[PDB]
Amino acid sequence: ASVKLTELLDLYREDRGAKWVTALEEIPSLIIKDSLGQLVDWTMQALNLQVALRQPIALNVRQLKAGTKLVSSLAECGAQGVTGLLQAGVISGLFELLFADHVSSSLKLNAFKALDSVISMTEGMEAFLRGREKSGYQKLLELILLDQTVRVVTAGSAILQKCHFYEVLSEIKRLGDHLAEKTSSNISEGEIERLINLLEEVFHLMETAPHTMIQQPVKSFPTMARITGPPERDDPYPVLFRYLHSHHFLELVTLLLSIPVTSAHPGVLQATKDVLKFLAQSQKGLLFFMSEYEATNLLIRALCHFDAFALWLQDSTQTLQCITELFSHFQRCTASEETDHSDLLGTLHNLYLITFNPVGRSAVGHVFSLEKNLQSLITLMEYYSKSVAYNYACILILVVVQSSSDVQMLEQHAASLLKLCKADENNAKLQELGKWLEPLKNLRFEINCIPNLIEYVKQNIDNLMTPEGVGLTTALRVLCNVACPPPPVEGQQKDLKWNLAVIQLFSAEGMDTFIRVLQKLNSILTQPWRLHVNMGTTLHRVTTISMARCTLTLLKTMLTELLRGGSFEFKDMRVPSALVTLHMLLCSIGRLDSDEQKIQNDIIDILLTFTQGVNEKLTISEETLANNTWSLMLKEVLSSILKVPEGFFSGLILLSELLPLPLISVALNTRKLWSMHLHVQAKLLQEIVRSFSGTTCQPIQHMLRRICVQLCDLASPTALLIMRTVLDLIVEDLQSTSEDKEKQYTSQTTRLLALLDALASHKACKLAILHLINGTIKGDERYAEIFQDLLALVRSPGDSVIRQQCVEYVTSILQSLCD
Amino acid sequence: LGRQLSQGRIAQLEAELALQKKYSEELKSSQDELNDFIIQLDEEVEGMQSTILVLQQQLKETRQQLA
Amino acid sequence: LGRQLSQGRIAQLEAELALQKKYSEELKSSQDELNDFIIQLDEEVEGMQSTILVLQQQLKETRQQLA
Repeated sequence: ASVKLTELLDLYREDRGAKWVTALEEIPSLIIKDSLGQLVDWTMQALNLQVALRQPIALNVRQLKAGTKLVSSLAECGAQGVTGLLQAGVISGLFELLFADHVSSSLKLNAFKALDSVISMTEGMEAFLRGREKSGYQKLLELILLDQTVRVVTAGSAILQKCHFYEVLSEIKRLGDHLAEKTSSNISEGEIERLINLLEEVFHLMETAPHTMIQQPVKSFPTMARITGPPERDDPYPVLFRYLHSHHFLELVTLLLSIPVTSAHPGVLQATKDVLKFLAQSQKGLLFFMSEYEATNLLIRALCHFDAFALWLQDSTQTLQCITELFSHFQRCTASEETDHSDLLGTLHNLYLITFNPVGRSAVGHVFSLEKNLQSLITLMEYYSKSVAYNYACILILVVVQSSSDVQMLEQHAASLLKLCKADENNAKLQELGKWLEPLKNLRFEINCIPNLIEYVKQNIDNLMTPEGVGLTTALRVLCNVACPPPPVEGQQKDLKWNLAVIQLFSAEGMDTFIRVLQKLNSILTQPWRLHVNMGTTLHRVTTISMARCTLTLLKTMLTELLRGGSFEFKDMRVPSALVTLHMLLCSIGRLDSDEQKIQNDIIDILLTFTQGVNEKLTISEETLANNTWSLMLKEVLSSILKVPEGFFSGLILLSELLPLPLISVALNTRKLWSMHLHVQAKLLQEIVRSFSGTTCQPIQHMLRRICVQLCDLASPTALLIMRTVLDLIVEDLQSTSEDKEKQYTSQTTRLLALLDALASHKACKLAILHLINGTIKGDERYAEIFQDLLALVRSPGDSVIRQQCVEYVTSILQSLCD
Repeated sequence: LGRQLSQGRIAQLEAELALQKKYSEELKSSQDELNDFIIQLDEEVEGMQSTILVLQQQLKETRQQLA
Repeated sequence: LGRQLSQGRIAQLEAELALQKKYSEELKSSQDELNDFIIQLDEEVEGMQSTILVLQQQLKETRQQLA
């Protein structure tokens, strides 16, 4: 290609016309695989309108369109190209076309793409922002004001959003250098708050980068649903990592974690660990850490001397290094004459040693799930198919397949693994690996394969968490990324494949299958728990957690889109009746663990979709309120809480998580809607308070008090009803003792008075207490009588200890009442 | 009573939904065809835009030549 | 219980219908917006033809001037 490029360049040294335009159009293919000066001189003449005007028909707009493709090709070659382009004046030369008159919107839209490839390197954005004379930033700002079409105001916004990210990293560096070097007074909460605020912008401008910082194809329109465009896109992350490297991001996070003032701050440790967590979830991000390998170790030490993020990062970096070594071994040494070569035995031994602790198997199975890193082990077996290298590879592949949950490597490698497992029928480590990839028999991962996976699960549902039924962990992992989109990001375009996926799920009987999966998983951990297999190995725990998470994600994806805006009703009372028991079994211990907590969040999210789908007009009729999607879910949850003596403390956590936080337009809309539905289940809510009042347990009592406070803070009628219930409990407790004899005070009475004292501290409960004791309601004289009894008890104390607690509680109640 | 109402709901609803699902599919296909038509309309539009820009540029060239 | 099976089957079919109708709505909205963008492109085309006409007319005047 180089020889061809030399011939073309020398032939048209001074030739202009159709031949020159043909050469310009042909060059970009050649450059893929001092001519740079001549190429730069050619590029600046193809962008000149004074040369385009002097050419015949159809040859004048093909010279300008072909001059914006030499920019996108010369800049990507390296810094030596961008430096020459900037020295020639590409920034100013690309703005004489956008500002020019009568230019079509498809040639202006191409000049933006040439500029996006110039400011994509740190040498470029320095010249774009700081003028060389007006800068390019000011020119683009003026260009936005001018009236443009829909696709030109969208292309110019991507350049602006990319410039913002470069200017949030520049202020972080200055702020940190001034914070640490100078002061360490000036280290106040009005200055640290900027650091946490700036570090939440870096995490925000990289999560939304693929959507608001890329240049869309010329034939794509900014619609909220993606239609009429090429399917491919561009990856912005290499540029972002190029900016982070130039600003020395890692050499500064270590500075914030190694300074007397802000290292101890819990809000800065958490803020900087969310950028690092996101950055290490990709192959490009993990390779970013190993580029400056010296600065990564110091960061690990700084994060470590202060929960297992440092250990996980160390394991991931070691795993990636070993994988790179494995790939490099089969390149320099194409043929392995010595099967047991010492270098590869050492590499395999280190990889095997990493996989002992549970935090090591979650990092070995994570790096191997990115790109095509699983090919090294398959190649190592195929070369040798015993050798010791074979055994280690078999063990490592079993580990990766068992542990990893993002099964995208299986869409291409499942063909090799199955035939390799068929080849060796006597190895006990391959007869098990072939059982995991059982559903993946002649399967192509699109929507058309969803019914096959659902059919396989439906058939082999009887064997869950058994040696034979280990293919259900993979048949549910595969089905959970084909049809379940990742969480939405602001600025996205709603792809229409995800609606068809959910339609296919509903057509292939996904609902019943997933309900059966959840029910079967529930009735193993509780009734068949008599075997007391309480996660004896790391397999029984990880497998169960993965199945639970996958089923929950599928259920949430189906129910969110189905019950989106209350268009359609839902009455199947099986989903909000097995999520409670799953919460009791799994989320029983905060939960933490980064996996037990997410299950609770998903359970709450699935339960909450029954409230959003509500009718705001049919809020008066008794039939329309007692048979709503809200009321049925609430009845099922409340009944489920009061069905198992063991399931009380966990149920109160669920009830607390459902209800809104204790005490503008949307705040009152939901709070009063909650009280309207809660009023129907009066007998169910009253049963919670009375049943859990007669027990002795500090966590249970504290949860009960918190729930009472929340329900009182909801709205007024519910608070009054709860106060009626509790004071009626007081009335019956004091009426249980015969008035003929001396009044009997028990520990239950002391607990009840403590409950009244705890409730009375809140103004919302205060108003209800005052309204009830005022006696305005007809038939409200009993509460006045019981208050008079309390006053008489105050006037007539005693010497008993229980009498002492009663007197102190009643005095505290009266003190709160006087306020 | 309730059982007869449920059975009638079952029968008539399943029948008429099965009948009108096909017309819903026809509507989807018609919208897909309309989107295709819009695609070629767009393509023709930018073709005319480029050709017209060529015409203006050669007109301006003749202008600079004559003056 | 007949109610359980009735609600299950009706829920399956009506969920299919509701998801289909949604798909139609956010296809139609996008088509309408794309038609609006096409209208913008046509406005550009007409204005650009207008400047063609103006420049060609002035071409005729300078041609008659040259004689």
